[PDB]
Amino acid sequence: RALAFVWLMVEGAQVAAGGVAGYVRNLLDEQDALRDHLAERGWSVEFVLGEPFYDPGAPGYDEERWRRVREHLAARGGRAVRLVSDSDGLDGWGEERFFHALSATGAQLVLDTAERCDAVVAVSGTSAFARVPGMVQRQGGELAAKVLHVHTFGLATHDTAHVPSPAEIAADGDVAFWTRQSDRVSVGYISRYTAELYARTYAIPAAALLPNRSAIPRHAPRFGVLTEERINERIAFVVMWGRNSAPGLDKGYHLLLEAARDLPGVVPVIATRRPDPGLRRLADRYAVPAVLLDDQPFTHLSALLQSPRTLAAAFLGEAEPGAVSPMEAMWVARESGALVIAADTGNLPEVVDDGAAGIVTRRTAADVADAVRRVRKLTADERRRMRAAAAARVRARFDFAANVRELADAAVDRLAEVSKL
Amino acid sequence: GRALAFVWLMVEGAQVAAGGVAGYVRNLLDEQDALRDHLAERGWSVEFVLGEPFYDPGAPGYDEERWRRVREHLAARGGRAVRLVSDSDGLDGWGEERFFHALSATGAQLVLDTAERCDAVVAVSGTSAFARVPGMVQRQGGELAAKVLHVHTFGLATHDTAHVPSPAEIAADGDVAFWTRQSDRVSVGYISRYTAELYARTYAIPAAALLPNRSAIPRHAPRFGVLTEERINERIAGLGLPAEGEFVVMWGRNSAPGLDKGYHLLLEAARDLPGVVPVIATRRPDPGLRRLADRYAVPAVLLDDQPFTHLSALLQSPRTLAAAFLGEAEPGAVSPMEAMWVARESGALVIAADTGNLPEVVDDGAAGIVTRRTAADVADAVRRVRKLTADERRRMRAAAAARVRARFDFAANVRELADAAVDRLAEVS
Amino acid sequence: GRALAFVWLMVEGAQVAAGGVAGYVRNLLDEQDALRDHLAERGWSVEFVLGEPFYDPGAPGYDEERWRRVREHLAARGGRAVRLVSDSDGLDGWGEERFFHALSATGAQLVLDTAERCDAVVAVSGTSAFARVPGMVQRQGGELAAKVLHVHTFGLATHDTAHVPSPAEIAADGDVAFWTRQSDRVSVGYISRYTAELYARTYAIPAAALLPNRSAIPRHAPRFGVLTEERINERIAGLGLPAEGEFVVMWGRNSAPGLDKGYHLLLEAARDLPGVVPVIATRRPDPGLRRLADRYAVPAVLLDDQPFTHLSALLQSPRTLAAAFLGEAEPGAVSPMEAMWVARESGALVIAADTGNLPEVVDDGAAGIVTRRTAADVADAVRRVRKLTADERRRMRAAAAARVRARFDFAANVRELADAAVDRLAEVS
Amino acid sequence: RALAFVWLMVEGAQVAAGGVAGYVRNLLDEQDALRDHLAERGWSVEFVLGEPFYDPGAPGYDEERWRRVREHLAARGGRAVRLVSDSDGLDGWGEERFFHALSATGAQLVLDTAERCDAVVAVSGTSAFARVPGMVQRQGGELAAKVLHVHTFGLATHDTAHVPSPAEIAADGDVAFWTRQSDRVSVGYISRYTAELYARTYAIPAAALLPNRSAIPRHAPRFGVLTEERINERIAGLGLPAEGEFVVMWGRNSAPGLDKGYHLLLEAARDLPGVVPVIATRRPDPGLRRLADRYAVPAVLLDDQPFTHLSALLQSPRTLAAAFLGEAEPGAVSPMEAMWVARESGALVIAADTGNLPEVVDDGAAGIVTRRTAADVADAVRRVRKLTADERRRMRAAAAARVRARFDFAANVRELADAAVDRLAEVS
Repeated sequence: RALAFVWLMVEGAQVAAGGVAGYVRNLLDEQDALRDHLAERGWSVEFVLGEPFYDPGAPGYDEERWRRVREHLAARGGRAVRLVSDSDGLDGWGEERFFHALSATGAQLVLDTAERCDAVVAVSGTSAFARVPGMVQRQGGELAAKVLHVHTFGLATHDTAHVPSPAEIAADGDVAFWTRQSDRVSVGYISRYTAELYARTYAIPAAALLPNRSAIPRHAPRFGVLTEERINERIAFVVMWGRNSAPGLDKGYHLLLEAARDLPGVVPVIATRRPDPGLRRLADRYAVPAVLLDDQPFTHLSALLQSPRTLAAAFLGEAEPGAVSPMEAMWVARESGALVIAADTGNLPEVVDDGAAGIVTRRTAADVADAVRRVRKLTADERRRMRAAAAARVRARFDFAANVRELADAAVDRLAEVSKL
Repeated sequence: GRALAFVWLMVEGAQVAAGGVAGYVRNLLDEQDALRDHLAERGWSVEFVLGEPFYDPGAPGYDEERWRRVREHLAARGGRAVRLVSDSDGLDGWGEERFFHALSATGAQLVLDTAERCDAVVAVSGTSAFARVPGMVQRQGGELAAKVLHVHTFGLATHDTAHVPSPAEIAADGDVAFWTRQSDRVSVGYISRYTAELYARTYAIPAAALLPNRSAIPRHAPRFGVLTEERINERIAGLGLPAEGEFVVMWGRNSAPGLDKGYHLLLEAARDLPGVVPVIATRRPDPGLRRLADRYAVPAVLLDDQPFTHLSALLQSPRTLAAAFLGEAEPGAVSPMEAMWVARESGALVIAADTGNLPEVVDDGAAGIVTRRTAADVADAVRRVRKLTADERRRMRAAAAARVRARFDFAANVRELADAAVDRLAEVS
Repeated sequence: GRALAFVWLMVEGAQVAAGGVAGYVRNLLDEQDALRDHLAERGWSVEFVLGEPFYDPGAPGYDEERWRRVREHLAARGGRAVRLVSDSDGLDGWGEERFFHALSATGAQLVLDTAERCDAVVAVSGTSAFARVPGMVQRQGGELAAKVLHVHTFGLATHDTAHVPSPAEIAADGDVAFWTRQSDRVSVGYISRYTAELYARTYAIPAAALLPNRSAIPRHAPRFGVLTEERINERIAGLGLPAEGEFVVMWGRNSAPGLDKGYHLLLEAARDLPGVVPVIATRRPDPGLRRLADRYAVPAVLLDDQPFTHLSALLQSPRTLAAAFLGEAEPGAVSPMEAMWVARESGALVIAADTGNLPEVVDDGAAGIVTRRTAADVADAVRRVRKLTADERRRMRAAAAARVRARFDFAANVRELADAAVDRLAEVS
Repeated sequence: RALAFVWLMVEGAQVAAGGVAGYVRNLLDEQDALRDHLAERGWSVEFVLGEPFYDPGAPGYDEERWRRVREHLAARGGRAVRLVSDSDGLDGWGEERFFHALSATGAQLVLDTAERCDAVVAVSGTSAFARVPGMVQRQGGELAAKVLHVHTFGLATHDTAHVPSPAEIAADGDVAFWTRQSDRVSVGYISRYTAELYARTYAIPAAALLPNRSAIPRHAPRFGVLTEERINERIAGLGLPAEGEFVVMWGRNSAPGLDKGYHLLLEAARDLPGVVPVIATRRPDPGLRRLADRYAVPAVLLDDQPFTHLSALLQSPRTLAAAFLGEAEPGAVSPMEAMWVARESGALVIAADTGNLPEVVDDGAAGIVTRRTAADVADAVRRVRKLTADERRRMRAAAAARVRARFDFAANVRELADAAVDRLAEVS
């Protein structure tokens, strides 16, 4: 019969600025593999992508990317659909009004897809789409009976100092209600840490939990090993990169600088999205010999992570729910360069297999300095074995092609189950 | 490149039929093929999209078969009906902030999706439920929004009534008023002369954003047929009408807080109109009206919940002197139109209070009698109808019927709406 | 630094009285003097502040004299009652997003205002309409918020009823559940053992964030007195009871969309229990119940708006076999507590459904009969009540009465709440 | 009998970063005068101030100011009241959630005031309090019958490129509905431009429009005339070039809906040899440095400047003009300050042809009017240069006299008080 995956994503066609856009990019590259696979399972599969209307002045807007995505989905009998979100199309976030309108039009896209298909898997991400499952199932009648909802990419929790907004709380509480309330509403967890935390925090029954695990397209050309000549060409000791730290987002860059004051000969190399004055000031109050980069391309980070002059890559975010960054370092450094240092918070311990594939550290400056020592204290033969455990774990646990096929199969299998009853 | 779409955003009319908006939709679909031939003559290939909120099957007025005929009628002509998410349980076609915001959001979605696949869209949105659609489309739809003309109709929250609208209604209606002044693509569709003037004055709606969606009746509908005296007498025989007397007929909803329909004015005024017997058919039975009738010793016939087949009979009867319309401010009553049209060969002349759209209906005295809203004045208007000779009576009746043909024919007023919408689309381009 | 305030945010119970929440406020104010005394020994001078939404004088349950009494009762003791803006017409006592949000904000305002002139505040908020208060106060109130313990009581949206709560309900209760897990100063006030379990399972409310506010009755109220046989027979002679037949009594609100009070299971089950005469007393007359009763050919006294002095007499009469409580999922019904307590000398034994707090009330079978919610088992349970030995039935009557003394005394349970909160207040320092 | 003025203000006590906070400040300093005045009219007056809760991190927080305002009020039998706005307290703005909560608590404060008073004038400000009048008048019964609402400081209009948010459109439409509906709801216009625009745009009847016209407290020490010595020493630290004539602009930074026009001056200066822009924004502005650099214009770019230094700049004979080039300021008092402090020496005013600015400069008699383009602003700087010394002296004099005649805060808040008291009487 005719199966549709309806992907409700806050960015990733018109705009591409973060994780969600990356996931959409990876997800499209896998579409054909997914369609072949599901074909042999008895389903002809359509991909529908819903993204809120952006206007062309928005950060990360790109008419040609939107064009490419639209034409990619059309050529395989699917569609990209821009969604009304009661806003001015400048940011992919908002408060109650944005969330409520975007959820309503996302729900409409789900139910319109349900009218010309026999089954729909509705994958919605983030608080902006959190009300789509409740809105579809309360009001959609028999059309809603053709739909399974997988809600993914976040639920408001209490594992950060920063208190989320009334809009996030209410939207995420609503989908949690509907996850407990309806057989057709599942949560897609992106990490072992969110599976456990959401089941704990929101009392989600385990049969309403489905995997949508963070992973990477490891056979992408951007992940290839580089010769030292290519390495030195591009970079003309301890690496961190990501977005700039902020209110509700504490990427622990300051923790490396502090800890670097008492680490002899270790140089932080920090590649943040936009240039950082407070990190330049924090690196001066200790006169630490840091290296503060901005908007660095992954071509360069990969070289920097692969250098034999690079000792570790550190990941110190307060509570990353499903960071792919440490998976990336583990995978590009599969032959040479960094071993990963991960904080004991978020999904980071899972990524480094709790010490077998990287160094787990507490989130203090003292423990982080001791962490850099602990990886330095490692023999040549142990750096070999840890490096190979890291690559094998990415290969077995955090492969994008396999984890999204798991998501498909679990979703399809769950659709059959509820249609049985 | 001549793919035109009319997107009708309506709170009922396919799944559910319980009021004026539903009759508008049913009448609109009867005119669809005629409208398609007409707009074709102007070079446009027209499609109809109907959007209506999701209803639960157990809701008042649900009919699954009607929903199916509507949807097959649209589909047979390259159109579609689309049920809209309204963030509600689907048991009532109204609501507050949540209902309005979601329905306007998904109504705005269906306008833009239609914009994506057609060269031009007229988005006819109705009532406060849909009042934020024009703004939501025009604020955020970029280029697809440049293919849309908005015609928002069926009301704006006003002040000439004891009824104070809900916060949700005020805000939605204020928002669309804002957008008619903000945007060349946002028109208000006025239903009468009285609301065109009221909306320009109340909401500073610019003149260029006022567009005709003038209320009207499907003249040719069977229910508007002329009856023979034989058939009239059959139908009225079981209504309890005295052997003698001249009838002044009144019908509608019961007068309630916020809605004063003026039945008490006809009973007061009857105390000094010997030979006249009020005939009043409300929706539910009225103790206060029969109590008030007894106080004044006036022999009013009070009826409970009548088919229009019967009102038609009463109105055409040579025994009926007048049909009175004495409400406080109807923006677009069609009941007077209905009386003027069924009495086109015999029966009532219309008495109209000087409020709302009633003066326009009776052409300010030429197609009917205008009265101030006092018991004495109503009495004087009944006397003025009695004093009319059979010739003045016949000429008024001719004018009234002719006025319905020329001003309140549904077929031509909806074609008026389309032509103005298209002319206005060409003008913003 | 001894000035302590209890701020009671209640949707009714002063301007309007109509349901459980109103009864709670009545019982709470009669206990005020005893709580002041008790809390004095713990080193607290106690002030009672009551916030209730503004009600229009035309609202159901509106009593201008009760509002005055509540206002003076509180003023007499250094407290005050406060009418709170709710952004509504003042007529429902309930609503959707706008009513909840506005009431919560002004409820939150009154808490912080009270915090400013006192040293510590216990904010006792009830129902979804005030569920946003704790978060609103704790997120913005700065150091004033650090003087407050929140005890949110009287409901959380759950999944144990066929009717699905409104988005507004889901959202506001989701919000207080987040603040309960988030903040040390936000507890949920459970009204029954059934909700304590449900709320900690469904919402993952920690155990340290659960305070008792257990439903109860004020046992020493004059209405609850034991009646001589004379007064019993006199009061029931004006009710139309069959001269023969054992009675199975039910009373409460009419069953509505949302609230299934299972009067119909008793009717369908009585078709297999001869000699049994159901007596049902609803808020308003129930024509549907009569239709069902006749359809089953079953002889049921059906009553409405009965004064409790008469339900009590019906319940104590030795003609009454059982009182039945078959609600779908009442979280904190006190009606079975009233039956167990009035019938302490004679009359009914309780038949309780196995849902909601009813099993707790009847000690899971030691103090009444537990039944599945089907006609077959309801009839099985009426049979079990009559198939009880003389001794089994006096044991159960004694156990029912004592259970009310031990676990459903209002004076004790409101002191349990006050003590739990002053303790918890101390712990948060 | 007992009259209460309830001022519902989004800032002014805990925070002070903008126009509303300047008004509260002027209002408190005039408190004793206003009540001596209203006592002359038979009214005992108390002031009540309602401001949303802010937390100490918010931009512009000062715990000492909150105690000053709070205690000054209480010493006079009044009270300041912090208000729940369902927000984090970090910003005096927001969307529907913030407006709805702050209006609801705003309304509560009015009704609680009306309960202990015979009459209340509820002066609400900006969209955040726009729903207050409708909440009190719908749900307050007889307490509402003691209230006259004057809603002031803005209504969503169509005179900016940027479209006001749905939240603003809905809040302001609601108060406009109630202005037309209810006898007890007035809109308080702050300028001739807004009296006319709001009446035409919202069909506000004239009997529902009340004066709250923008003005400055002329006699406050901060407007004192400075000596050249005191001017010179105050500006020595601002980094001014030893050569050049300054054209001064100050205010908050341009933002998405807030076109302050600083860039027009930088554009213009590419064709004004000898002119140095001096632009003092609230926070440092790298966008303007990029603009000055892109245009090769030697602008002096300041931030967080105290008024003492702004005044000196303005009084300095090295200053040719102070420019005010906002897209559509409804009621900016910035140009009135410049006209008032330059009353013996210094700048003349250049005003855009939009918003209240032509009113401020008397349509060209008290300052120079320019269209809002680079070429027109450049031309306007040349026209100030080309004035004779006698013409410059008479236009400085005309400017100072205009402030005294039309923008005296003590007179204009008395105008508000008197009109509101008169309107209270007429409603009975």
